[PDB]
Amino acid sequence: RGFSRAVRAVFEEKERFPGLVDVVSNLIEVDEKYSLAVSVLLGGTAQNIVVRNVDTAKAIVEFLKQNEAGRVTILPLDLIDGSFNRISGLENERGFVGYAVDLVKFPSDLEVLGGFLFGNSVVVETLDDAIRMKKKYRLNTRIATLDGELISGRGAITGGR
Amino acid sequence: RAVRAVFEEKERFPGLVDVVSNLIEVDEKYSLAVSVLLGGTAQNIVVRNVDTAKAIVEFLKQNEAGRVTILPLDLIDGSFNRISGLENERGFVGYAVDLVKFPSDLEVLGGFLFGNSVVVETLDDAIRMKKKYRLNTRIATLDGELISGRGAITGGRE
Repeated sequence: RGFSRAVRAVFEEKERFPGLVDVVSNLIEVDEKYSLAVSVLLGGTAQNIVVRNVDTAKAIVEFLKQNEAGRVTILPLDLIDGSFNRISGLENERGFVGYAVDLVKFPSDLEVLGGFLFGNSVVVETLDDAIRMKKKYRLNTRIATLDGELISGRGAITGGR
Repeated sequence: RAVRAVFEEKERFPGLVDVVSNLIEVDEKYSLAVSVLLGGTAQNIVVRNVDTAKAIVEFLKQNEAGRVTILPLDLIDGSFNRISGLENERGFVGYAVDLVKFPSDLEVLGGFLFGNSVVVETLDDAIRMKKKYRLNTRIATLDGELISGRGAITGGRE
């Protein structure tokens, strides 16, 4: 565990929840190369709890609400959406590294998560590229730089610790 | 707080405006709902131009004062569309935008910060409703819960 404490409470009573599966960070494999890019791209979702059914999700919510052990985000595989579409041409753009999904691996059946957690979100060399590209294809998608910066699908820029 | 470093040197940044939480008015009633709906964005820095944003990023990167999220009024998108029918749904409370106020010109932010995202009575409602209109929109409950546009459920207490 080492983390969440809200997630911990949830798992150290896993019996109470049938549909339970695992927190994202655990059931995900990311190519060390662009690990940092994916990381910022993920954000808090690295601690999302994946459950099989919504009922178990509500059970957790109600559970935490009682014990007040904190707040969490649950991902019911039966409700979440993993659809997404690539954009023809981005691959030839300058600075273009690749799509999130293509830079991550998920245990066979849990293929959805990729689509869900990322979708068409992309990675690039630098901020300038991200900006310059978001301006072009008026991307409503997310773009993170190898440097660690990020641009929301809506245009919010985050970076530089 | 990295915002502090950014403001306590505000001179370095011309296009600067203000952090969200400051320049926003929310009807105390469903304050909690809006709150979870906002999330970290309550500390987003609103700048006029992108250049100023890049300046801050570069500024923070140097001083290592921490990370922030900047909202260039010249890049952000505040477009959004309501959904016919949701108003007559059960549990339905209202759209985020309608439950918040922004200093005239900064009308964008509402559309940006929220869009069509909605508020409802309870989780059951939210779920039940996301299933119906297969909402790709966000739904928060007066109780404080939330469902991402993609279906991520968040809730709890402290």
